[PDB]
Amino acid sequence: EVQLVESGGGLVQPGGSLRLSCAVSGYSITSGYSWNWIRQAPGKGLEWVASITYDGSTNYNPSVKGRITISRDDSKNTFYLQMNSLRAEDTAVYYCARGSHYFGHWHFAVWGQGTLVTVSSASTKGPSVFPLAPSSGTAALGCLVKDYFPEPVTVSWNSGALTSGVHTFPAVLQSSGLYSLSSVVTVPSSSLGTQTYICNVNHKPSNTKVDKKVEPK
Amino acid sequence: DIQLTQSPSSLSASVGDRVTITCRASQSVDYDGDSYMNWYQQKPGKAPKLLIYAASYLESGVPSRFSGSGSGTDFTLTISSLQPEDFATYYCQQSHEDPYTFGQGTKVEIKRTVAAPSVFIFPPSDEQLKSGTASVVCLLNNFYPREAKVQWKVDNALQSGNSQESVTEQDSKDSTYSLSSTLTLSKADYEKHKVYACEVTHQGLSSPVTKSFNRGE
Repeated sequence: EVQLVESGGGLVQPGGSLRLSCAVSGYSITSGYSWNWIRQAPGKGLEWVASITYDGSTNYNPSVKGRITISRDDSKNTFYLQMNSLRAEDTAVYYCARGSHYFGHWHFAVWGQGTLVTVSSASTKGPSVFPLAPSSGTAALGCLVKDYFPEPVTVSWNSGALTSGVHTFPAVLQSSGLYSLSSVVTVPSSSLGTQTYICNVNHKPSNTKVDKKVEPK
Repeated sequence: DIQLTQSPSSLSASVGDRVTITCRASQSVDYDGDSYMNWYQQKPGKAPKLLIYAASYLESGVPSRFSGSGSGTDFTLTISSLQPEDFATYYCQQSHEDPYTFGQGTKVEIKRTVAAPSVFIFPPSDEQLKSGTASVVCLLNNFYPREAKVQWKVDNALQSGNSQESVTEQDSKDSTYSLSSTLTLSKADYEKHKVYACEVTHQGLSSPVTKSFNRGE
């Protein structure tokens, strides 16, 4: 099965440069008709910015032309995106995507997971994880991920074993300039003694990974 | 460039109903008998998923309730019968010429029966109080519609300007929403009071439901 895995996202200074990579597995990069980069910013939908065909022909969106370079490395089965002179408007989730050999080519059936590039002059900051202890039927518990920058933070429960009833709320921007979110889950009250609940928090921009157990106070 | 405009911008349809989304291109996307209009489905946190290519061809693996039609500048995406898992933002995309452009997106929500929220209140953890800040969280779980009002009361005193709300996306499992309200206070301000209440008013609730606790009890 073809998989596209992205890396290189995170915080970049205004006027700095980004370097993203899209590692392709289960599929040879030389076999795709084209490999593309597509970014998604809030209020701007989706925007195609760059492409490279199987013969090495490159093409770019005029809205970014002059500060963008898409390249390829067949030996590593990876293609890259390079942008410089970054502006705050370049803040977006960047996707890599494969074109088609059929029906006009430039539609995309295979996508990466997307990585968020934040163009800001502020500093990175790791979050603090606090428990939302249950009261003691259906019980509610969760974790509080407070004061981090920039986005994103991923939260799972019991290394992915617990997914039912999970609600990870979108982050909110506090007046201090730092983000904060919480993740909850509904569990039976009779399970509060016996079942262990651990929220897995990950903030890659600060290299902060925390496993916090939530138990009654 | 070719600009795509979708209509409507959003819609809320009863489950099982027929859904029609239109896309108008500023120029024709026809070429040699084919129409190069494509449709994507994007669910929260996921990359866009290809549904339709060349205006009317169904991508492999996509349920047959999705279909596309149209030619030239006008195109239609049809869901024959809306299912709970079809909650997403839908995009059209032309592949007739570069730069390959997308529509602004159409958010599709499932209209279900009115459901009351399960209200839970969480006192600040002792681990957080050591840092000098208190966060009181009030959870509204699995309700519909998305419209819910929450207001805090600290010793019968209505709070204002010290809370933030975050709403989840519609859950495909039951077409419900979840809301969290986070009351942020300083540790000193938190220790000077006793009763912390969360008052919730919703359409599915005849009388407003209030959950509270006593600090240190």
